[PDB]
Amino acid sequence: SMIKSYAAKEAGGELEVYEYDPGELRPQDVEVQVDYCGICHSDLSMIDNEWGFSQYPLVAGHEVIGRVVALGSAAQDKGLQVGQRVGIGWTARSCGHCDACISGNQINCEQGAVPTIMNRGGFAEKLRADWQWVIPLPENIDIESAGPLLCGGITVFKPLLMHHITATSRVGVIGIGGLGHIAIKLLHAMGCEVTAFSSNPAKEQEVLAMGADKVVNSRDPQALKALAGQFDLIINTVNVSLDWQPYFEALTYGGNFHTVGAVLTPLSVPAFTLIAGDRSVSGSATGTPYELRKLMRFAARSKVAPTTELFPMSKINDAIQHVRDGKARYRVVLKAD
Amino acid sequence: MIKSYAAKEAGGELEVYEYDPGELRPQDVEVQVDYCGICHSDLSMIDNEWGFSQYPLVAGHEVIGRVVALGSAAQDKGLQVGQRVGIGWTARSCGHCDACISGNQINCEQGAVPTIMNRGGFAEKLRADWQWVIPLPENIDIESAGPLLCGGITVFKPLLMHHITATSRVGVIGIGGLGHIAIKLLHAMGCEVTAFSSNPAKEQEVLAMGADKVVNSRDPQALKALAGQFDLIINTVNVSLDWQPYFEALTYGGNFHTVGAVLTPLSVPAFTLIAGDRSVSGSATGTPYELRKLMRFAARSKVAPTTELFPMSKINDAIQHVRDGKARYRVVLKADYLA
Ligand SMILES: [Zn+2]
Ligand SMILES: [Zn+2]
Ligand SMILES: [Zn+2]
Ligand SMILES: [Zn+2]
Repeated sequence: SMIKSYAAKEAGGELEVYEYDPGELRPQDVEVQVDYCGICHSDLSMIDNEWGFSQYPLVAGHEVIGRVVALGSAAQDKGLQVGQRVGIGWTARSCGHCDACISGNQINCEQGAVPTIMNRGGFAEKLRADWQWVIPLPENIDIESAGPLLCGGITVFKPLLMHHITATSRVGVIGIGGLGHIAIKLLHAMGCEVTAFSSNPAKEQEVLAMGADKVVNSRDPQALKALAGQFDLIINTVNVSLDWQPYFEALTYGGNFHTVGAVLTPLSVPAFTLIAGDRSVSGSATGTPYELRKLMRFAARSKVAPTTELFPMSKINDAIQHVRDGKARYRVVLKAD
Repeated sequence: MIKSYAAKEAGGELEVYEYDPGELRPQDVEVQVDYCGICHSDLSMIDNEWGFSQYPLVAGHEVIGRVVALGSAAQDKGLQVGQRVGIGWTARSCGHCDACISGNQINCEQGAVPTIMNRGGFAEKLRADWQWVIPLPENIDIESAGPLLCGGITVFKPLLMHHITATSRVGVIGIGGLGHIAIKLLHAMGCEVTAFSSNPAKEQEVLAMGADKVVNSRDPQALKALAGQFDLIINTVNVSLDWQPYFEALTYGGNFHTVGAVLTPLSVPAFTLIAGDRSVSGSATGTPYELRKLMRFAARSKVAPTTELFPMSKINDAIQHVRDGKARYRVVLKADYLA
C-alpha cells in the first residue's frame, strides 16, 4: 500500500506531496486514517531540524484525531476496532519492558520513547503507531477541537497530576497563548483559584473569561512581590526568559514552580530561596497513554476544548506559515480533505 | 458561490449553506471575513423574533475583513483591494432621500437595509454598498474590533447626540456587552463616569473598566441620593426597571437616553420632564461617518471590547454561549475553513 503525505524534503523546506510505502503492518502497529491533525511549534522545530535529529523526507504532525483502518497481528485484541475514533499524540512507540514502561510510565521509557514524527506523522492521509499509544476517545468528544488536547492539553494537565492539584489549590499560569489558555480552561474546570500572568493585562480581560480569577502583568515587579507566598503551583508555559525569581518567591511553603516551556536559558535557582520555603522547581512534557486516556475523558465530560481554527490539509503550507507568524488563535487544526 | 452558515427555519441551528450572490453590483464591495462578532440581534433574527426573517438566513453583522473585490462604481471610493475594513448592522441605504443626502444614511426614509437581510458575515465573504464598508485605522486590534461596529457605535452615538465632553457627568445603567464598552469610551473621553450595577461582586472589575463610581442599581436610596447630578444617563439594559430615580438623577437640561430596546413602554411623567427641562431619547446604530470616526477614536485611545473567541467552524457553540448568557462580554468568531 502507498500512503499519501505532506513531507519536507530538506530542513526548513516547504511541504510537498510525498507518497511512501509503509510496508506490512507490524504486529504491534495500528493504522489510522487522519480526520484532523493539530499543528504546534514542535512540528516546526522538526521541519526546521532545530534539534538536530530530523531525517528527510520528514512527515510531521502529531496531534491526530482519526479512525482505525487496520490492526497488526498482535493488536487485534487490544481494545480497538476498525472504524473506532482514536487519537495519536507526540509519541508512537516505547519499549514496554524497562522499569518506566512496565510501571505505566511509558513516556519515560529508558530507551527514549519514539516520536510519532520519526516513524512518519499525521500530516498525511494515514499514519501508524504502536497500539499502546493509540488513544481511545469518549463517544461524545468534539473531534474537530480534540487534536491539540493530545499535545498541548496533556502538557498542561500532567503537572496537575504530578503536584496533586485539587479545587482548593491556588495556581498561577505564566503565558496565555496556545498552552496557557488550555491550562486556564482545565484549572477552571477543576474549581481551582487561578491567576494568569501575561504581557498585556488590559488587553486581556479576555483571560478572565477563559477561567482566570485574577490577571497580573508577568514583568510588573510590585504586583509580583505582593504575591509572595501565595501559590501552591505556578506553571510556566512560555519558552522565553523572564525574571523567574519573583515567581519562586510567590510560592507558598512546599510550593512548586513547574515549567512546561522549554526555556533555552537555564533557570537561575538560588538554594536559599528553595530552602527558605521548602520550594521546588520542576518540569515535564507529554504524558503516558493512561494519562492521555484520562484527559480526553475529562475534557469531553467537562466540555473543555482548546480554541482552534481549521485549515484544509490541502493548504498545509499556508497553515504552517500561519503558525510561524504567530497568528494562531490559539491552535491550528488541519482537516483532512 | 459563497459558503455560509445559515438557519433553515426560525430558531434552527446553523448549517453550511452555499448561495449565489450573482455578479457584484456596481456599488457593492465584496469582503472576505476575518472576524465576525455575535450579538443578540443575530439571535433575534435567527429566531424570527420580529417577524421579518427570511430563510435560509445568514446572520452576522459585526465583520472585520479585507476587500477582495470592488464593484465597477466602487473603484474610486477610497477603498483598495486588500484593505482592512468593517461592516456593521447596515449594508445599504437609498442615497437620495433627505436623510441619506444629508449624511444621515442610517435614518434612510426607505429603511436602511440590514446586513443580515442582505446576507451577513456568518460566512466566508459578504457584500455591502461601498458607503457602508468602514475603513479602519492601520493600528487597530482587529480581533476585538468587530463589536465596535455595532455595540460600540450604539453607545458612542448618544455621546454625539448629546454633545458629551470631558466635563460631562455620565451614568451607565448595565455593565454587560453594551455597558462595558460605554464605560471604556466615556473614560477615554475624560468624563466623570458612574456605573449602575446589579452585581455587587463586579465592583472592582467595573472600576477597572474606567468607572469612577459604582452604584448598586438595586438600592433605591443610593439612587435617590443622586438627584440632579447627571448630565446624561445611558440605559443599556432591555429589562423594565423603575426609571423614575434615573429621571430625577438628571440635572436641569439633562438627558436620559436608552439604547436598550425595553419592551415595556417607558413611563415618563410630564411633570418630571417639565420640572427639570429634561429629555428622554433613544437610538441604535450610526452613519458611515460616525462609524469611521468611532473606529479612529477607539484605535487611538486603545478602547477595545472584552471579547471571547470561537472559530466560525464552532458557530453553533458560540451562539449557544451567547444564548446561555455567558458572553464576557462580546463573542467574536474567527473565520476558518468552511466545509
Ligand atoms: Zn521502556
Ligand atoms: Zn504538539
Ligand atoms: Zn450586533
Ligand atoms: Zn435614503
